[PDB]
Amino acid sequence: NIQGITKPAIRRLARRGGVKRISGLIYEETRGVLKVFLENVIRDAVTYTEHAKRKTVTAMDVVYALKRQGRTLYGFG
Amino acid sequence: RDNIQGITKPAIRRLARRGGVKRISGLIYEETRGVLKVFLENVIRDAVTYTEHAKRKTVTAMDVVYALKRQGRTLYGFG
Amino acid sequence: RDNIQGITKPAIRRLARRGGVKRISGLIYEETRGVLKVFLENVIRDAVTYTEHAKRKTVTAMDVVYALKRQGRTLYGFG
Amino acid sequence: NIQGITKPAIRRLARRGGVKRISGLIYEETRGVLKVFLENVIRDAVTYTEHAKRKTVTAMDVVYALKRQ
Amino acid sequence: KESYSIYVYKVLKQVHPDTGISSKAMGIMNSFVNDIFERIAGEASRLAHYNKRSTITSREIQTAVRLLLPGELAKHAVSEGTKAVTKYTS
Amino acid sequence: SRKESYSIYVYKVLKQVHPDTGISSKAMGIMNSFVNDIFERIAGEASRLAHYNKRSTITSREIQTAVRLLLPGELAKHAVSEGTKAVTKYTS
Amino acid sequence: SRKESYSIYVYKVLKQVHPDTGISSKAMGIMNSFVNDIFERIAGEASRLAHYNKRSTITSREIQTAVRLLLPGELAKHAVSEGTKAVTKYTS
Amino acid sequence: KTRSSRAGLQFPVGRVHRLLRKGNYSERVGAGAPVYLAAVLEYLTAEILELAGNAARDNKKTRIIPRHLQLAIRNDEELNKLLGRVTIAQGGVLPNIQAVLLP
Amino acid sequence: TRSSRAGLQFPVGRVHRLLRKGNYSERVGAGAPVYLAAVLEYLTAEILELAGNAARDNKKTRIIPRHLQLAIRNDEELNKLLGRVTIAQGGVLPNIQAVLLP
Amino acid sequence: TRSSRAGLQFPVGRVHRLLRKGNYSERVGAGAPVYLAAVLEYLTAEILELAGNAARDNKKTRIIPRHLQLAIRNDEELNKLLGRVTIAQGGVLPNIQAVLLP
Amino acid sequence: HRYRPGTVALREIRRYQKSTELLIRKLPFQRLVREIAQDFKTDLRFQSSAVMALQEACEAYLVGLFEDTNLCAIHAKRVTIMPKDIQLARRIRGE
Amino acid sequence: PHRYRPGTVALREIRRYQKSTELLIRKLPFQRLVREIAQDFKTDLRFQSSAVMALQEACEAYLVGLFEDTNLCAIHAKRVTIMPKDIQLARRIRGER
Amino acid sequence: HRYRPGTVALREIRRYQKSTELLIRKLPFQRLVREIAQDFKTDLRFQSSAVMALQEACEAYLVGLFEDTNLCAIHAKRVTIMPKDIQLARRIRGER
Amino acid sequence: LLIRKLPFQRLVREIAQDFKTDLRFQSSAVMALQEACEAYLVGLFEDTNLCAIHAKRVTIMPKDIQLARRIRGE
DNA sequence: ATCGAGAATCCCGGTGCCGAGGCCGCTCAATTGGTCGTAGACAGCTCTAGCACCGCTTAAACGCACGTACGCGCTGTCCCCCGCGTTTTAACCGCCAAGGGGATTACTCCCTAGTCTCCAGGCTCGAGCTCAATTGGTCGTAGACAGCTCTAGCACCGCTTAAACGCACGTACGCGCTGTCCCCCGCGTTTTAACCGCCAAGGGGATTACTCCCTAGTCTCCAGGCACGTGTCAGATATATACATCCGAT
DNA sequence: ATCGGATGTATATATCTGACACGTGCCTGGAGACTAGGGAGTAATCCCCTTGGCGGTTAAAACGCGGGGGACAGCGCGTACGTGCGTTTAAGCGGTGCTAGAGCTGTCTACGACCAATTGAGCTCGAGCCTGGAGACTAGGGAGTAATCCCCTTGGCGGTTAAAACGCGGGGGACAGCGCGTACGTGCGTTTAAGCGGTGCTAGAGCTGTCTACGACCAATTGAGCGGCCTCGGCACCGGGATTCTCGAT
Repeated sequence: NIQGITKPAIRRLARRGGVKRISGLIYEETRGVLKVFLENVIRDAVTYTEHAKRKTVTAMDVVYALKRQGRTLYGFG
Repeated sequence: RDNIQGITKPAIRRLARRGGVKRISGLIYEETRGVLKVFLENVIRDAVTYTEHAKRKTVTAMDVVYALKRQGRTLYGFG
Repeated sequence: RDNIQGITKPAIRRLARRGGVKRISGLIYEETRGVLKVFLENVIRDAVTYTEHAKRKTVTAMDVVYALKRQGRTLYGFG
Repeated sequence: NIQGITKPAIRRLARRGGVKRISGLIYEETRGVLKVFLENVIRDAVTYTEHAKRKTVTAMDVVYALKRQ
Repeated sequence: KESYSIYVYKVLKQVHPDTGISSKAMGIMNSFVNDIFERIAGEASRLAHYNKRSTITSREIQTAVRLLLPGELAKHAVSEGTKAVTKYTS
Repeated sequence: SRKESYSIYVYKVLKQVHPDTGISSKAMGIMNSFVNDIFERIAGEASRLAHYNKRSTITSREIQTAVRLLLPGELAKHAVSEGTKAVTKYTS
Repeated sequence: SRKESYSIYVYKVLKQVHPDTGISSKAMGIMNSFVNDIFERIAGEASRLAHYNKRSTITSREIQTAVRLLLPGELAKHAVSEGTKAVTKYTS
Repeated sequence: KTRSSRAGLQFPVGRVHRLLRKGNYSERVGAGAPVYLAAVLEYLTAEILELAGNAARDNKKTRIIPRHLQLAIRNDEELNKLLGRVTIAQGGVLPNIQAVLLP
Repeated sequence: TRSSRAGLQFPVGRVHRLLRKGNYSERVGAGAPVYLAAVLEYLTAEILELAGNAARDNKKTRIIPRHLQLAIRNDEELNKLLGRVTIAQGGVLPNIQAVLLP
Repeated sequence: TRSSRAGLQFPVGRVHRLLRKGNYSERVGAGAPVYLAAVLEYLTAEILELAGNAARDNKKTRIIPRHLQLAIRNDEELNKLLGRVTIAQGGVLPNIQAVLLP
Repeated sequence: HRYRPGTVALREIRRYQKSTELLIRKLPFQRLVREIAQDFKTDLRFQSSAVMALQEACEAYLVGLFEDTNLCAIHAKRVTIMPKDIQLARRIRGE
Repeated sequence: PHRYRPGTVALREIRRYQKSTELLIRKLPFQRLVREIAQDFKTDLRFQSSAVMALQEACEAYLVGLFEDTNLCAIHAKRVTIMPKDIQLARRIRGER
Repeated sequence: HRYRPGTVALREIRRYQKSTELLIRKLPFQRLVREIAQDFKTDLRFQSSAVMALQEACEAYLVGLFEDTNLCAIHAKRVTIMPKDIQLARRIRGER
Repeated sequence: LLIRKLPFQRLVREIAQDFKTDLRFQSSAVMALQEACEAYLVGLFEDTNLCAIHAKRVTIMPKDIQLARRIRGE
């Protein structure tokens, strides 16, 4: 499923970051980085769901995970 | 006065050596001093704030530890 | 190539005449050429630096005037 | 006061300059040259002092005078 | 379910009478207010604990504001807090 | 002038893990700072957990979840193992 | 393509000093070079003077002192006299 | 007569006080603390809304949207410092191209 | 004592008191301070174990801050846990980037 | 115009603009471009006076570079001021060392 | 007609820095999120807004990391970002 | 006379100071700096000795880490000499600027 | 008829100190200038007035140098300028 | 330094007095003037020596100084 | 050294024309008329560093013969080499072209903003409700004062390790060239995500009983902290040990 | 890359010494039973409602292939800067001693926040509009990419003033030699700058507190440079006058 994060999507993300030229090897590297990030956040998020004895990951779980990882997200309170 | 100059060139070299730096541009030293001064200000401001909140006239080690903790540079060993 | 030889013997004689010189050793001419070449190099080098700083490919009169000024040989009339 | 720049002092200066023999008439000429130099340098130094609205000529004024000459 | 929507909107009408605000922007403003609330209240709590005090007073709030807000924001926030407490007390 | 610390417990653990090794005062101070730091992290996260779930009690469940959030990987698994064993021994 | 110069002002001065005398284009170029050269010298010295005295403004005093440094003897005295008369007339 | 009205505020002093009592911050809360705190939150809300409104007006929009919040926050050095580790949803980023990338 | 009932060395009673007085919640369960004390004890034991190992590698019988820094930074998970922590009098790990060597 | 207010022919405004845009100082006094314009005008007038004199001595009505060179080099203070200056197409003053004559 | 290499790149940079729309396709991102979640807890479901939150977080993180990567590329007097740039940026960030 | 080549003594010093733990800034000048900076915020302050030592530990740990990152940036640019732009990149990526 | 050595020399001095025309041939100097510039950067072009400026500067420099050389020659009670005179002039000027 | 301090100072003060009244001098200002004067004179004597050797002499004479100063542009 | 007599040459009398120069239109843009805060600037006051102004002193630098040998100067020539007429060869030049790419402008294309039109999204008036304002008693937390001994601050000084400054200099950084991969742009084909609709049911949220787990009050006696004395490991000191690096040679 | 000598780091080491962490003793406060009260966590239980699912359509984006220009990474070379060391200062520091301000600890006590009702009051949701906004379409514009056309190069065909060279003879460059004026190392007398010191003091630099001069921002304006059109002292030129030089002269 990691291959679903397509090359043009990563290019667009890089464009928003102001990048003008992109090595061919960036894409696979970026995918790896993304997976790690998601794992970490999701690991905390799902943990919160489990403490509450729920089976549905909520927006608050993800926001809380991001906050406790120092990546506080505004707008989904 | 001008106490930032007490952070001498050989001291900055030694700090860089501990950081693994082999060669140092001549402009680094003054640059480093500025950076260091900024850092100290940020810490000391908070430290003095705690001192002022406690209605004390002596900055304690705990004021500094708290300033560092709240600036994300938690320091161990002076509690 | 070897255009330095274009600073001819009669030309050097004419320049010496304007300087008030009446008699000229046979060895002066080659010596003068060397001196002139050094002078030109020093001026032209500086001129080209200005041209290069301006990212232009044509050396202008102002480049030369600036080179002469910064070499202490300010020239009037070509501004 | 120009005569306070004595004959042996000028001789010592010439020795440091590598001069082996010195005409007797050299000394007065050197004194004159020195005097001219001093006038020019001091004129500039004092000019700077007056601009700064000071009454004491400083070492930096002199250094600046020397630089501009 | 509580929110700051009406208070944010009142402030907006004070500063820009003919300007509105989108739902997403209001949600972001509520998140913002909650964030700054948590930061200031938490720092005030630590100040009180650090000094073996059981009461959070306006002084703890003010010191926390001085610690958390940079420069000009800190000066105006302290000024607003002081003005507000003086107006409230009388 | 009574000042409490964890010094004796750190020393007892040290004697458990390295019977003939000592420790300097500076190192003991650093260990005390460490224990207090981790105490604050776990207790604070557990408090937040209880608040988040509209619970007024911090139980071993909040402690365990806080440990899982705060500790990395195998450290988290071992800490959870120690905590569970300790709570089960205590209840009996 | 507009290139500014001092030609008309130099020519006005020429008509003041020599009413029936003209000036060649080459000579006009030398006069323009002259004015630009002295401008740079005086302005630069005034800037240095202001810097030396930790002043950020060039006023008639720095210009005047620079003039005294740059011009010889009677030329300096005459230039200073002209400048003072001009500044005092301007102020009134 | 409400406490916010006596304090000259728009933010709810009573609600902030209740949130302080129930937020497990201290056993007791002084009467002046929620007024001061409410005043600080109101000041910051007014400042952010001021800049965001300005950005909206530059964009000929009558409603502040998240984009204007990001412009307001990132274009103010001290607000950007306060919210340095905050993600504004649907905010995007500031327009910025490094000079070395330009022709 | 509750620590003895739980088989621990760290003071369960003391941790419980600090929980009551740290204003974390209105109520605290009976099992919470036992678990917390056990986790704190385990982490202390792990750091002291690694530091002792380092101390013996250096032929020293007394643990000093340097051994604590070596123990923490040379273990990936402790280094992660203490990523933003300064160990006073700890120094740094010996490490020179390969390209600078002759 | 400011030149007219000062009774001058050289352009005070132009000198002021050139001072502002030459990056010489952050601020420029109101009297500085007036003073500078007056000095530049005086020196210009002195050289043109002498060059005109030389031109008339040569029964010429137009000043050419030769007259400028003659004017500058025969006047001690102008020669000092322009000691390191080349007047294009100026030539030199006629001068033969006495020892060179028959 | 053909634009020179970089002109359209700059146009795209301006375009995407001007706008705010999400840049990863919804369905593959959701699929990835569910795949990763499955390796932590079985039988999980997700609120729509939870996935949108995760997506906002991922793209904000990547855009910031790519900003730093670009600064790292320029630091080495290059204009092309490479994997070593990403690894340095992540090392200095403490990741 | 004997002479070590450029870099040998630098490396020796790196090994020496990474092996040891003593503070690298002189005690008294740092103390004077700290007192000056504090005095420009509030007059007549005193300091506990351990407070100044804490500030010194914090400053040196911060600088050594910053210099590590600076070195990584230098090596990244195929240089061996750290330069101001290296410090600025390291601090920009750290989020200090 | 034959003029004695020096009479025509003196006449030439008077002639060229009276006039102002440039004394080096334009085009050979131009080749020299282009050669020297090309040994710094290939394929350079020159403005016409740039070459004339370099030529004016060079001739003014040389006339002054020959004046100083003459003073050094006269100092040594000679009337013929020689290389050591040029070298003395340039040493005292600070060019060497 | 090769000139005696105090007579040099007396000379400096006399010359300064003819430009501005009531002037005082810093010690380091006089030391600066002395360093400058001695450097100038030694260099001028170097050039004088070159002029003397040019004329196949070993004794420097006033005409040597005057030639050196003319070529320097003084 | 200067008298004359003849001659190449520079300067004066008078002239063609002539191209650079003096004079006029214009537009437009640098120049200037008011205006506002704003910080840079002027003005006063201190006071002490350091400048000044002099009373011995003394010792080394300065000054007066001195005579005396060294270098300046002044001719006397020999030989070299350099000015001057003359001619001839030729590269400088008059004047014209030529391509010779290079060049700021004009043809051409999609991009970004302008303008205008029908809606998804919130504004506005009307009722139930948990929460917010009152105030009394109260019980305790904090504000304030007295005292102390703890410790932070100020000052002298040996000596010495460290810091500061100068000399090579060679390992380094920075810049120009260039071979070449390699990634940007464009377009045609294929998925595959977006959209819209409809349903399912499994899990989140509200409701009510209760009982087990947490708290409240309080005595104690035992674990834990404050000293305390001390004996073992750390710091130190010269041995001397083998490990690193520099400088020739295979 | 390997191998020795020669110095030059650290590492191991036996010996000595001293500081401090550990076992011990003592004190006091708090952790643990202990009981009862009450309050929230469990457990259904019930509803509803939100995202899996599927299905179908559709249409916009990801792939892939290709073209081709442009950044990467050596490679080499210039120059020049931090280093290593040596030598000479400079303040750190550990000591030692004084000395007084504040952290702390304790006591006392008016201030104030917490419950407890108690009212009622602002928020919040529902129903009912609606009116700026998204965007749909479209038109001017900003851009490059060539592209015809002027600004600095490069033949060319001689024309032709001048350089190369002879050579030819005549005027210096330099060596010899000599004659003599004159600096200079010695010697002895002197006399004054350096040094120290002691006292009296004008202003340099700093601190402070107001004060006004201009960098802009509009906003309106005439002086002049580009461009073009008459116009005249000057440049080249011829004729002639008056000269500067070279014999001829002792």
